[PDB]
Amino acid sequence: PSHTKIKYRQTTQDAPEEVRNRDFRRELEERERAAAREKNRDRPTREHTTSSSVSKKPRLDQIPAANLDAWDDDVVFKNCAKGVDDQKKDKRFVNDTLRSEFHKKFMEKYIK
Amino acid sequence: EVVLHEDKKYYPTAEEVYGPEVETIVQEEDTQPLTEPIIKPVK
Amino acid sequence: WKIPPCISNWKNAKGYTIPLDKRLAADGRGLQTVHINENFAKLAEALYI
Amino acid sequence: TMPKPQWHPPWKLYRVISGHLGWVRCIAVEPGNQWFVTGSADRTIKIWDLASGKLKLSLTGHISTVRGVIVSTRSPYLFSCGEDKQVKCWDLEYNKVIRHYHGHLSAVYGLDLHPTIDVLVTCSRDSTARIWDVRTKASVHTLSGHTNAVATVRCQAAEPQIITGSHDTTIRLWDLVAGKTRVTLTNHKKSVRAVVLHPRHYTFASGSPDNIKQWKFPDGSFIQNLSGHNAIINTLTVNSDGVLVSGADNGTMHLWDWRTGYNFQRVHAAVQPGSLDSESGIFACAFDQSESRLLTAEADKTIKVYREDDTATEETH
Amino acid sequence: IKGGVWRNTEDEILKAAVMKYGKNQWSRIASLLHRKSAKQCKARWYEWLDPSIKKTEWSREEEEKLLHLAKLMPTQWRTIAPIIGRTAAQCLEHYEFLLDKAAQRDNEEETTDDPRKLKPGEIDPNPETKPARPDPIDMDEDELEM
Amino acid sequence: AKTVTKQRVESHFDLELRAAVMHDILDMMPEGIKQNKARTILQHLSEAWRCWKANIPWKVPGLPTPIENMILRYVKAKADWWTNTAHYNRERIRRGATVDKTVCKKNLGRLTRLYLKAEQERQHNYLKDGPYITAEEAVAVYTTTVHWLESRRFSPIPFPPLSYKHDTKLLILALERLKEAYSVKSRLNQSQREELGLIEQAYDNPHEALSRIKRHLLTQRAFKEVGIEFMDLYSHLVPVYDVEPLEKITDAYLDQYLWYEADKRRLFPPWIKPADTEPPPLLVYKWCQGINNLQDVWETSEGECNVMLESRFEKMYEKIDLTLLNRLLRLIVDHNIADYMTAKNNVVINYKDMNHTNSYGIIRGLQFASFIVQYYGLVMDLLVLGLHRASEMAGPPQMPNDFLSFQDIATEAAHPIRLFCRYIDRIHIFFRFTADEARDLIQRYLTEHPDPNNENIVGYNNKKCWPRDARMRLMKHDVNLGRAVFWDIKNRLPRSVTTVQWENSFVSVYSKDNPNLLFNMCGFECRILPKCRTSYEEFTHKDGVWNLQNEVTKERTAQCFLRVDDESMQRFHNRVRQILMASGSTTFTKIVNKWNTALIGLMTYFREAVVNTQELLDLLVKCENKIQTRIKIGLNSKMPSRFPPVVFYTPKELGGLGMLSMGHVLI
Amino acid sequence: RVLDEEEYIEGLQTVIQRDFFPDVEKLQASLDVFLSRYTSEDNASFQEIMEVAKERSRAR
Amino acid sequence: ASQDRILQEAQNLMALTNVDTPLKGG
RNA sequence: AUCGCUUCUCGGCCUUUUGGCUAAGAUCAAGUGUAGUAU
Repeated sequence: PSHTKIKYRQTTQDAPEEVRNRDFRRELEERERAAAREKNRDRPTREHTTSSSVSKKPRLDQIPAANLDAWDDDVVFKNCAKGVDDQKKDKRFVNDTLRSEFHKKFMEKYIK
Repeated sequence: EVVLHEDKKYYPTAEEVYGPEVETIVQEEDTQPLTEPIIKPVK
Repeated sequence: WKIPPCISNWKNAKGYTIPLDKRLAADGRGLQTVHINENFAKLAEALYI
Repeated sequence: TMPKPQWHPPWKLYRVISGHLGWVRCIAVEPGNQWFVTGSADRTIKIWDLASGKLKLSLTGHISTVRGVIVSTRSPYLFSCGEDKQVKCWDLEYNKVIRHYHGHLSAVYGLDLHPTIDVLVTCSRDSTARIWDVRTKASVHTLSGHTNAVATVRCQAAEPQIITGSHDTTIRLWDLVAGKTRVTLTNHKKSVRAVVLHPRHYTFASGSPDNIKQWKFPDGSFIQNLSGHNAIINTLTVNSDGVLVSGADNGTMHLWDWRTGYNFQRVHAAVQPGSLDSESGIFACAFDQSESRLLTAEADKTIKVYREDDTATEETH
Repeated sequence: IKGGVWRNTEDEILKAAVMKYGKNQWSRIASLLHRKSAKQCKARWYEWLDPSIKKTEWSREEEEKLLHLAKLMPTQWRTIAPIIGRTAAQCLEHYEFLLDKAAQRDNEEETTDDPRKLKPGEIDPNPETKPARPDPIDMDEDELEM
Repeated sequence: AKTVTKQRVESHFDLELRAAVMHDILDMMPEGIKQNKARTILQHLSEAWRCWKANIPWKVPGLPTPIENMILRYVKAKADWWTNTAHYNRERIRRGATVDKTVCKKNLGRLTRLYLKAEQERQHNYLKDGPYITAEEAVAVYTTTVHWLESRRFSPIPFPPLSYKHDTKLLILALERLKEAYSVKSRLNQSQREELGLIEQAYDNPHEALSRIKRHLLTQRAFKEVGIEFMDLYSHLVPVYDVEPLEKITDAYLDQYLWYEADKRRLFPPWIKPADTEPPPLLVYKWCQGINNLQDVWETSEGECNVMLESRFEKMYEKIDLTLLNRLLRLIVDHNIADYMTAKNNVVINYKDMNHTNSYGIIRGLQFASFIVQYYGLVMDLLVLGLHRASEMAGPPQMPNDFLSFQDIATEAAHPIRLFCRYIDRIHIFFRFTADEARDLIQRYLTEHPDPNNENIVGYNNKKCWPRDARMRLMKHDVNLGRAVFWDIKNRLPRSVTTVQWENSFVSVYSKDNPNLLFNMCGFECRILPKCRTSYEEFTHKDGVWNLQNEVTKERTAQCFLRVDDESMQRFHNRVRQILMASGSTTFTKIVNKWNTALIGLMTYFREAVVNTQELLDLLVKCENKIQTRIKIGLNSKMPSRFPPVVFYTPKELGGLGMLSMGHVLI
Repeated sequence: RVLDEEEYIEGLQTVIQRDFFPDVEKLQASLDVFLSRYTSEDNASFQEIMEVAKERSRAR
Repeated sequence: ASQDRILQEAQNLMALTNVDTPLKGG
């Protein structure tokens, strides 16, 4: 004998009486509209916040800059790694368990 | 034209096959922890 | 929709003798034909001189 | 054409969700239309947000493939069944399994909740269907009489309260009070894997690889033969507007008018990039409560979400 | 001795044992042939008794492709042997053969130097690449029981 | 209705797979088909699975495509289940979860198949794509080595003469380090008994074997297949290779010959550091006092920086192009040796059903592989250092310098790189930058990689082993400098040859804002603090710190604080976990000998580094209590305590177990 | 451009002297561009045989 | 004669394999 | 030309036949002497 009492959904727990009064088309569309807008809107806010920090840097650096007192040429190879931007491999999902990005990192870690 | 085996590309990008009008979403990680429930109890 | 019969490269649970022509006919590993990229000949004639 | 079909807008893919590591075998929509469960052969149950598509929560407890998942409409419970032989109740207030319903001899292929009497019914490959009381976890009845694997079960309050199709090509209509077969319908030549009840009209449809047939309750009177989708069909779902969706194991998906049987659209979606051209396949599809999104659970480990082309009509005939 | 030179008697049992057991059961074949291990029995098949070996004479287009690939990937015979379709032993030997003819006829008499590069009185490191002794008239107790 | 608890899992799943396929083949057949051949289709599935594990291409000549498409689906389905269970079990084994010897054996057996499948792909791609090292970069690499060796006036290692009287001595050393593999046990298989037979003959008649070895070098170019298998260390897997005895005996002599002659020639400059005269902890000592003897090294008055870079040549062994390697080896040795050495790497690797030709890299298990790695490493050291600076570190051929010295103080100042060594692949570099040089080097980096966002401070590797006041401060100047040094070094090396990665390297900056520089040389790690800086006292509290003098004046100028590396701690813990497995463990004295041997392997290597690493002392107490409980269970006892300590620690001559103690237990 | 093997080696020879060993001329008394444009006649012949070899396997 | 290209190719290979290393005078 | 009996060859049935899985499940080796059983 265990859990001898059926928990029933309360009013605030998506009760069927509220579901009976549905306009789900409007509510779903509103939610999708809001979520799409906000998720995109997140990106300029970051830049907006970074703009404050970017502006703070000249002021900060001026205090050391204020006058408070009052060899590579002999390497045979150049620019071998110029333009390797790592940002594109980790965003690709591949539905193949052997060529998956997870599996490549897995083998590098566990077999030395 | 030189490609390394560790950099070789085997398959198209997801946006290229479905085309621009189709959204693509990939989700490896849960946005909320197991302690934080779905149907919130009446506090 | 006839099905060619399975003849493994391994198990033979009832100990039967199977003729070699059935046992060896792994055609799928023969057709591949290894090939060499020409760029070796650039390398191998660079170092040699 | 003798009847004139009602025009229905064609559907179009707009969202390919991805993130499972095995075949997605089940899908179900929550009654308040906020989220939807999937269960997969990666042995997990993932709560996905229906609007944003964000992965809400991943659940873990199964030992093998998850075959059926259903959200309870009256109680805050999430019943799930698998090839584990295990049928579990996930109390969503805690995200923990509280009661798991042993008793089946082999794999559990599907499950459905009776809408008014809070009773769990499950299909099994062992040619039996068991009826479970939620509260007491006790076997009420063992519906035996199929000779082969029972594939799909649906429940309704009106008689006949339980409908099962199976792999023996027969469909049995059961009396819930007695536990004995009322009608045995043999008209399919091949395995019935899907049965769906229409929400308003007192009629149901059944799918097998030969043909999809629409049948009339209570005695199972033959109505119409809906031919044209000749593949192994896995699921059937119907919108209250009379849109019938047939998704097949070869990944072809046809959109059908319930009243006339007119095939107004065929949809052959494309595979996730790394996947293999024979992997394309549909195991589950379900409408949301709004009846304006179609959530299909695919065999290339994806969830494809479709909505309706809002444009004026040219396509009609 | 375990291993050694290959006779004709062992080769007929070796063919017949691949019929029973296949090309992935070498310790079941080597339990049927004493004084030979499974590692040796595997090597003997793959380098002189697989009928896919083109045991015929080298043509002109084979030699032309050999000489290129010998220049192209120095000393890496095993990388060359599936491309020209011959055993690497045969591949190396024939390359050594071709070099010997050209240099000798252009500069030298019949031998001139080292009449015994041959190795008498010691084991060969790889007699799987060598043809088979015939079967002696008086087969002993070991061979007849085998 | 009995459950699928644990042992039932795999047999249950393989039933459900085949039961599902049964349903599909009934439905897919046209309704007039002969109601048979269902069992035939299933046997093709079982064959396709076996071909997938063995990496053989499965193909049936006449199979109809509705069946073939079904089987190709379900094999992939089973593969996705099979692979993910290998991932899941390995992530349990590493963290030390509940495991048994069966699942450890099985999971190793899966991982080694998964490795080989990736490895066969990689070798095949090389022939199809063509050699990743360009025909212009290769010539550059080769020409560099030529001018270097000419400058040293290197005399090539000849083919070993017939009358070369040292040969018998070298043979004996070769055989002895072969026989040491068989000290473990008397239980031998056929191939091992054959090896001891060949060894005994070589002792009994040396002039036989020496003629046979020399005949191999002159003539043998096609070698037999080598086995592969993996040593399981839990945290990672290490390849082990099995070479046929007759080849192995020749290779062992050749390895002994080459190292003797190269030493005599003075091939390797002194920065190639696993050296005959120096244990690894002595290396770290000479490194620390090597830093402190540099001129002006702690001054920050103008704004000088010191930068210390640790890195690895990431995939050094795995990339080595044999066609290039053959020509490089020919600059050192007689060509007959060079041909042998090259050819010996081009061998069929074999593990059960799986075979492929190795052709793009060296085999680490060959007896002379340690020679090749250091010579190839020497080729790449010249790339990083450049010809000019490398000649100053090694000094004139008449009179070469030792490890960390130069001819003049004036020659130290001529270049930023003041100290260099390479361990095997691990690189250590110490830079001294003046005020202006540090600014200009930052600017170039930012010109390629501008960061207005201040992302540079985010992904910067720092060591948590030390307090917040001890680890590196992420000052914007120091962070920008640290990255920019690594960027410059990484550019020197062609990606086709080798590469360096930020995720595994480490950089530390001594600066006006950071007083400590950290590094992690061998198995243990340390930080140097000069006494004119934040310490301001000649402390002497721990014995776990080195006071180190300036060699000129004999004044102490800095302190070096030792700690054990986090990795080295994990290595020891897994060794204790390994001891607690097996069934011979019931024999009490067989455990305590393994515990003692492990404990002295830690302590006598790290010495005073242990006591300062309070995290590791707690692990020692834990490990000791566990093994003592294992003895107790061998006498039942269970939970009731008060078991006497005398039985463990009493020396073996009195009949006790002789356990070594490293905890505050009391009688 | 297919060049005769003797002619090919000659052109290659000149290039290497200029870029890597400029004192050779005194003692007696780009590379990637060249290799991209010219091939030995032997190398061309090998490519032809490899194409025919694939065809023969296909025809089988 | 050069028409027997195999004889010319074999001669070229002999010269390229057997030469002793550049660090000693050729 | 047709039917029946008896030799002689062949096609389709002959899946009527390989009744699972895991780390190809794992591992790989021999010689001499005495007592009991059978002829």
